[PDB]
Amino acid sequence: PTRTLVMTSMPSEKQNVVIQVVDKLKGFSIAPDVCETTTHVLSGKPLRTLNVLLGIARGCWVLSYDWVLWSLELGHWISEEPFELSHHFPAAPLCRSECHLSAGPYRGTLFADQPVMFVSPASSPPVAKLCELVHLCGGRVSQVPRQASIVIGPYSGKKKATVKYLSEKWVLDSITQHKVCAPENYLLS
Amino acid sequence: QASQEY
Repeated sequence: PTRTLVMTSMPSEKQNVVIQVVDKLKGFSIAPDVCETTTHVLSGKPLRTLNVLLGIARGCWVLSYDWVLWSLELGHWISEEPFELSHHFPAAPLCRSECHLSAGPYRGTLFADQPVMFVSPASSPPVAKLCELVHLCGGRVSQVPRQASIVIGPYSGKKKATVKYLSEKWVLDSITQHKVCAPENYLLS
Repeated sequence: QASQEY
């Protein structure tokens, strides 16, 4: 049932343009947020938005607006890789490659070796979407802090010596770099 | 409002 395309950090005018182009070339449905059907995420400015992260997590193409301008002139969807934001988001190309090379439904394994995490319901981004991010990267999330060996986000409970209390940036940077970052920098107070 | 950057 069709694939979706989503715009992020996109100026109004460029949005209009994209709507036109997609209207002309077909093949895509415009969506407001990255979901299971999304395969392309177009960005006006290379900023790390939720859509960008989610798009990386699902192995989508994370591209610059230009891709839509050349596609319109050539009369069809062209090579995405030339417009892929690999420099700002090294994980984009990697995850995409994994997703395509994947035999059957793809699912990330970035947080496979990680222990169960508790994500603060006061976290930024919103705990739901941040948990989504965790699960799309093969992570595990408990609703109970007591089971977690890693707690992410604002937390004023008793601090166990064995537990790791980290910021959301640990997750975010890990997804961006596609390498699990060193917790030492992301230690909360 | 523009999408937040994290």
